[PDB]
Amino acid sequence: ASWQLYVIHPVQGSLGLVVQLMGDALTYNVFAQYGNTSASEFGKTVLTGGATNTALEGTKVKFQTKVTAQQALALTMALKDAASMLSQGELIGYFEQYINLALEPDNLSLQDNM
Amino acid sequence: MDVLSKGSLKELLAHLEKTPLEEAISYRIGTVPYQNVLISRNEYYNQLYPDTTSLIDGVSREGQRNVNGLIMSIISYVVSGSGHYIPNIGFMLLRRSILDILTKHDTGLVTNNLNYGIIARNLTVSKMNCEQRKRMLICFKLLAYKDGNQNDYEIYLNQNIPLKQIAPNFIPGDMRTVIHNQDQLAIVGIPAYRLTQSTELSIRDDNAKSYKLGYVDWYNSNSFLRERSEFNL
Amino acid sequence: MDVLSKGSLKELLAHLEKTPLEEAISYRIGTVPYQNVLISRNEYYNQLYPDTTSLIDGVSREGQRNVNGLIMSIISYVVSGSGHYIPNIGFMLLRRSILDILTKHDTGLVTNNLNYGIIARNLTVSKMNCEQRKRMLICFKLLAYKDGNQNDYEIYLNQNIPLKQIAPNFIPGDMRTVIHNQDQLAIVGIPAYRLTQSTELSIRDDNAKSYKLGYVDWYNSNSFLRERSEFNLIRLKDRDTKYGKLNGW
Amino acid sequence: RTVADGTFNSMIMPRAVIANEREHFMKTRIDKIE
Amino acid sequence: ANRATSAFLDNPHPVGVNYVDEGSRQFVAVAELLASKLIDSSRESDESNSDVPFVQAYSKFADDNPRHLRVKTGGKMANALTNVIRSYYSINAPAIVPQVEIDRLASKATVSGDMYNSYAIFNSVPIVEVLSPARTTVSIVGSDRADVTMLNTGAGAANITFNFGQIAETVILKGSVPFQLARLNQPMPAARFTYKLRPLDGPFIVVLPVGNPLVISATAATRIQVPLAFNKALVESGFQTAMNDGLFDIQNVNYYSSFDEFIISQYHAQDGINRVSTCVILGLALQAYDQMRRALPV
Amino acid sequence: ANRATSAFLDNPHPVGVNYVDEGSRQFVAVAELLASKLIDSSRESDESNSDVPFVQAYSKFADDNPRHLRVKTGGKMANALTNVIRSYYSINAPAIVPQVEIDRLASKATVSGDMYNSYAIFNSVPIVEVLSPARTTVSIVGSDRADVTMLNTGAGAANITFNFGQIAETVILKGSVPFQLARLNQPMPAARFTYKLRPLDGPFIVVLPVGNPLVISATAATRIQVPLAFNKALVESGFQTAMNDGLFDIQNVNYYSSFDEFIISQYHAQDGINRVSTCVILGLALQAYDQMRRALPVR
Amino acid sequence: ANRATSAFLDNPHPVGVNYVDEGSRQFVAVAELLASKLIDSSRESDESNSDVPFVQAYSKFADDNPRHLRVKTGGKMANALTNVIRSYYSINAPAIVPQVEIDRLASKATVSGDMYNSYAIFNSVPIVEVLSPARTTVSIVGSDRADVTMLNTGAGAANITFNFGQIAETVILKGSVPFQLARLNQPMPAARFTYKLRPLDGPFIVVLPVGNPLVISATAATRIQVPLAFNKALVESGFQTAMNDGLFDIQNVNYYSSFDEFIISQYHAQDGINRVSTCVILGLALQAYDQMRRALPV
Amino acid sequence: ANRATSAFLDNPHPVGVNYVDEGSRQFVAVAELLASKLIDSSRESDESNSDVPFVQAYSKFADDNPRHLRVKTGGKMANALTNVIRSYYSINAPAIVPQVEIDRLASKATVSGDMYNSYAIFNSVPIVEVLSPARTTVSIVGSDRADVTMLNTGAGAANITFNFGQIAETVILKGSVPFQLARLNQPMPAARFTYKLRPLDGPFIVVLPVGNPLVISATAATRIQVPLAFNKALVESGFQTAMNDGLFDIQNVNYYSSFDEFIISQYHAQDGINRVSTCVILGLALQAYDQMRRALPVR
Repeated sequence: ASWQLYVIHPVQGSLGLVVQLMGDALTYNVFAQYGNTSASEFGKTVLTGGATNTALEGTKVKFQTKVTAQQALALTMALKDAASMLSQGELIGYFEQYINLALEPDNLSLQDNM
Repeated sequence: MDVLSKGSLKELLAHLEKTPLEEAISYRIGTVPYQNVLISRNEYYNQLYPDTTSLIDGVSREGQRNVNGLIMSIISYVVSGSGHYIPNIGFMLLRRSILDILTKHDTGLVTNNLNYGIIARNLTVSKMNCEQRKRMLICFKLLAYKDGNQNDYEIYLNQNIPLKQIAPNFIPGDMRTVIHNQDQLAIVGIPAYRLTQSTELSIRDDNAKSYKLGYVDWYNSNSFLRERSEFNL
Repeated sequence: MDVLSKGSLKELLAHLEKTPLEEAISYRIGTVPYQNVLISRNEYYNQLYPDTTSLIDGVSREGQRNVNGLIMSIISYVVSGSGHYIPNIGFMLLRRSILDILTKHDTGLVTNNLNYGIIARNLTVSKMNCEQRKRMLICFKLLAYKDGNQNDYEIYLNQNIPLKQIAPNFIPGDMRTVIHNQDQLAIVGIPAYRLTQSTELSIRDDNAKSYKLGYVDWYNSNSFLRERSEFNLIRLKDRDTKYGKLNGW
Repeated sequence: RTVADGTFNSMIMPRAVIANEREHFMKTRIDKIE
Repeated sequence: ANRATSAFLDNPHPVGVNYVDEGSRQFVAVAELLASKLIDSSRESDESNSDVPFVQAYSKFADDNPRHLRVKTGGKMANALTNVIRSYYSINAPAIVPQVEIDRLASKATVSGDMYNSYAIFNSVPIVEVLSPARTTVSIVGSDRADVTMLNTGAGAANITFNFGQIAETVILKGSVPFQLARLNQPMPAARFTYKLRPLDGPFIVVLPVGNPLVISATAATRIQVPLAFNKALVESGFQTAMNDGLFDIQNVNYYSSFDEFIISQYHAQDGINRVSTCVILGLALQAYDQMRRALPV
Repeated sequence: ANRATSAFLDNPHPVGVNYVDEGSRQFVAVAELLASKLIDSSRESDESNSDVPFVQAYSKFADDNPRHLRVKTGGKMANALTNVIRSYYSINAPAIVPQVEIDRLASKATVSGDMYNSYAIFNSVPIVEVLSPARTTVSIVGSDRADVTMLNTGAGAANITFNFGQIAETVILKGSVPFQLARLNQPMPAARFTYKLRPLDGPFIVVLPVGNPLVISATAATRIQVPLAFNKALVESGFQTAMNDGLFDIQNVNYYSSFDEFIISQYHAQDGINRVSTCVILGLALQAYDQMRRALPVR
Repeated sequence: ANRATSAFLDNPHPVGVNYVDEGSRQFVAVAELLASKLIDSSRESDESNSDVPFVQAYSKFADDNPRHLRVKTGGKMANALTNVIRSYYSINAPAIVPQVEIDRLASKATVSGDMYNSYAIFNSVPIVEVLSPARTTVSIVGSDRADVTMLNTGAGAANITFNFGQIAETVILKGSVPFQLARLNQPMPAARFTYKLRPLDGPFIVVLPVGNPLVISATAATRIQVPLAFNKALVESGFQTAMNDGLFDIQNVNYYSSFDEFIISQYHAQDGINRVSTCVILGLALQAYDQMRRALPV
Repeated sequence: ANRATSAFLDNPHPVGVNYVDEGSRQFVAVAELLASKLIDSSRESDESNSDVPFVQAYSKFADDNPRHLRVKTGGKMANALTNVIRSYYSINAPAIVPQVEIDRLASKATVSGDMYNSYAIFNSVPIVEVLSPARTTVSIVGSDRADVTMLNTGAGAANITFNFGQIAETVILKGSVPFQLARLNQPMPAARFTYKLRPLDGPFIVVLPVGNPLVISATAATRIQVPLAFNKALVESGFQTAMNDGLFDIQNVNYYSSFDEFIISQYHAQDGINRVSTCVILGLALQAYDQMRRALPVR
């Protein structure tokens, strides 16, 4: 079973993004980066795209985002529409490349929707 | 129960010709394999009995959507009696016979990239008995000769010496080899009277025991119930 | 076993007349009476089963060498079937019958200092059943009549309400009272219920069931005397008679 | 959760950096640049 | 250091040692069997609009036909059943019923007086001791559901030791707020609402933070071997009937709210395995008393 | 603001998704029917001092004749029933009973596996959340009867919000002293001891005066569809028996004091309607378990 | 700190998963029964001065008459018994015996094949861990009798922790000189020579005074369910015979001095109750191997 | 001087003084004979696939017909044997078996109560005391084979006195290195690896040179009169079984690893000739116990 969770805290921004992919079902939630108490690292959710579980247990890999929150959200919305018509490797490979390398997806149709 | 009853290579090949791929695929959602679990065996122990789940158990399990998952589902049906949950394969593919999938190119399936070592490890070949292993090697030879991978099958057998001793003596595409084959492949047969209605410790042994005990009842009553639904189709 | 089978006052006193004191005394060492012990009852529990040993168990125990131990051994024989270990009493006392010890001054035993309350407590009267308490009260009355302590016996009954209700009614000097008495004193007998070859938890209950099961075997054994079929073969001296009188009664 | 394919699991597999010529060329260049 | 204990576990009085052999056990079984038919006869009377089913059941139970003149009492069986109940409760109660009468009554119906065929689950929560440090208050209240209220007024967190005995099988602890519990010489886990414990594991330490009071609710399950005819609903009703009817008014005895509390208290006493067998037979006797008295009130 | 919730409502673990088809439901119903025969035959065997009634029932139940050398544990029917019970409790428990064995054991008796013929009433009171101001302390204790202890130390009277789950039909509140309770944006009535509430109407507000504490005792009644053979007394006994034998000892699962707490907690989670159907089938399975173990005892 | 563990408890290799079903269990029981008759028939032949009793026994076991010019090997039954012994030891063994061959050999005699009719006592002592502080040396020698030698070099007395596992039933500790031992969180008793312990009662602390070394001799008893035909003397002989014949010579396996050490080591492995059932069937097969090979040496 | 003694020889607790007459000795022999029939019948039942041989032997042993749903424990005979075993071990154990029960069970089979027909060899090594000088260290470990480790730190050679008692027949001494041993007031012989000794010869002196430690391995053999039915393997198995079941858990008693240690320890105590008679009956009783439980097991 393959499941994956991404928590993006953009330093150059006021909003954060949580992306969860369980199999071929993609869900996201945009959260505020202000007003957070010490208990939780996430503020109130401003935009919702499903239900995301941040209490998932597993290996944690730390990375620094190379795109803004708006750019990450744009690809996430496009990936949600193409979740059924894309493989999990394509769904992941396109997301990781854009977040970590600022590399735009090779799929021209997916690139246009973003 | 029908597939496990075949005891000869020519009976097994005949059964696969008449059996659609639908019978090798389960519609039950099942559980994820390779999980360390505690099961209850109260006939023997008061405490829970450790065991690990596997694809070659008699119970349906969740399967992958790739071609590897479909081949594993076919082999599990042959060696264990039940398939796996692979949803929405396709009406055209599910109507084709199991032998058509393994030995014919008209199906539209590509199996050249299959690694026989990986498939064996996923099916827990170390836990399979001699009859189960011989059935699995039959499916590998049929897939190898379809793809032109006869050399790879032989090289794979050289690496695994214990599998080489029990390799079936038949060449696909030659009718003489099938006629004169003298292999015994019957997992389930009419039980020796010594068999009792008792549980077994392992998951595999108990499920195999369940098929053995219910074969006599299935043999007597399957024909009428099959015909009661088959007629006026 | 034979003493426990007697069910009427006439049979009990008749048996005591023909039974010497040596049957009451046991020559096995036994164990000390009052101890908290763990016994094995595998039919019911895996762990050891706690219990307390007592003098009214069916197994011999060690007894005090005083006169108190001798009387306490007699009563335990009557109510439990076995006595205690009091050796070197002497030939003169041991050859006398149990009734002679309890009722006659010519034996040479002095028992007027005995306290019925202390004897009852040492015998665990609380653990006794109805038949066992009736049998012990018979022993007390015979001792009281021997020592001229009839008034003390009545006061002891007044203090103990349950003992007064079940106190047998007979004058220890008149045979007419014994014949009229209809109290049932049997401890073992032919069982109307279902009796199985199963163990009991406590020492007293388990030992009692052994006598009950042994009596059934004794009843069908060749040693048992069947009055209905072999009355003519019995000797005349010990043959059953309607006009049966204890000596001096 | 839908059924899981094997696409993601093949990506995270380790690679033979010595046997592969392209991978060896790349690490020699970075070591030189550093 | 203060010590708190359950109120119902204190000083169990000794139970009777009479009427616990095979012959007496079948007497209680016969009474339970025949009292059940006494209740069932009332339903049969309604269907046929006749009193002849009740007459048949009463005659077997009481060895005499019922009379319109007098109140139905149950006869010799009722008198014997009442007296054995008294003897079971306390050792001081007299054993007044003769063996011969028990012998005759046990022969009425065919039964096996085996009290170890089945098991029953008793829900009393045994808390032998709760050890608390100074400047902390601990209050234990309840038997079926034990609520332990703990307040610490000290500077720092206090450790509370819980001792649930060795007889109970499962104890579930639920807190008003999440708390930390672990066994002796074990690391303390994250705060959690519900703990499942086995009393044989050992004493348990609970961290009591300074601030609002923490309340822990305890539920327990204990398995005790009982005869197949045991019915906890009828045994509990019989316990209340016997207490109200003055069958337990003896000197130097303890009183309990339910048969659940009574059987667990004697179990946890010293050499308590002896008392469990006697208390089980008393429960079956109370089951017969409940049915017999409901059919024939006095 | 402070939030208080019932302990047993916190994080209901997912239940199994296997053995819920029509054939599996028939197997559970057959096991309950055959277990009832087994417990009755043991009573007849004990009374008559004969093994004939027990041998007939055990052979029907286990498809095997009792033997003195072996041990009587219920046979293959017992093995399947115990393993299916674990599957219902958690999704982490595996499914290891083949469908051939389920179909074979369901043919022993002819019954209808309908779990919605009748209804049953469950008494667990759900308190989803209680919201209190800064200067008030609120404590929730109990599941069958919830006692909520509230103390106000602030200068002014405090408004405390009570949220009962939308599932429960009726909630009855009784206070140690008379108190005022009213729906949101509704006038406060005069203080009285008892209130009857329907949780679907909305959140409730309780006015706490400054001074002595007020304790509120809550009782609830919920109707859940169950088969006609359902017996709450037998189901509760089976639930505790399964826990003591270690059947529910699975990783990452929650534990409950009674079956009433289990069914109500699973109802109040998301996808609760789907979860309750599995719990009801588990209730019937536990009823069959309890009757089987009492008939065949292990010390 | 230092940790000491028994040599035979380290790294139990995985055991085979084949020939453990009901049909294969009967075959092992059949081989044991027929092998015993071979030994008895040879004794009868020697006494009676006739080879007729031996010919019948060999024909039943080997399906062929003995011949003077053909080596007596035991036939196909001997080959099948040898191969299953190899499979039981390790999962890497070939396990090539067909099911048709096993079934036909189980029809030669009627036996239940039940491996839980009786029990056997195993004497290997399992010291999972001995935890010692600094300036102390601890050595563990032996399996059937474990000798633990401890030296205290430091200034004061040291506490040493003993872990005997949770499987062994009882453990007896004997010392060269009187010593103090107690459970965790328990007061130490007066020094005495002999201690009887229950391994399930937590770790045990031993007080080590400064001075001469203290040696503790440990003996343990464990009960494992075995078939009624189990004989420890014959199993031990077969285990030694199988090693010398090379039946256990497979890659990535561990070797033990006796079948006592083999079964206990597999028991203490993680999920070791799975392996204990297979080890018992292996022991029965070795019992058949010893009798058959002694009657028909090769 | 320093004194070292064997651990198992220290403080033998008194043995019981009950059930040692001819009637009780007959009961133990009868139980052993009937237990052997019980274990053989169970083997015959397995080979014949019929319970008739086992039911046939259980009826003689337990005086009851086996019934299903009731645990087979051995009947009243098992109750008597188990409790009599406890009394033999310690004098603090109660005597709770009536004489009527012993006489009835002793009549089941015809057999002699003779406990002195044959003999057996016991291998426990009695080292009553080892006396050593100031600058030497002596350690004794083991019972079946006793290793005595001696280290000399003084300037010159030291003399160690060995006392093996008066009961053992022969003692064989083997050393890690050649050593000199002689009796009291006897010239020392040449260094030798092995010595065969008679314990009645007297105290033995060993010369311990300065240097590497010297280890002496001791093996002993003694003859004790036992009945012909005695089997050492069966007695030892029963001793461990009785320990596991807890029959030997009595107050103020000493625990031994083997029956060989137990019988030798009681032999070397005062009035050991009387103690050893009771121990022999206990060994036969343990042989009956071992065969009874192996025929009727409990999980």
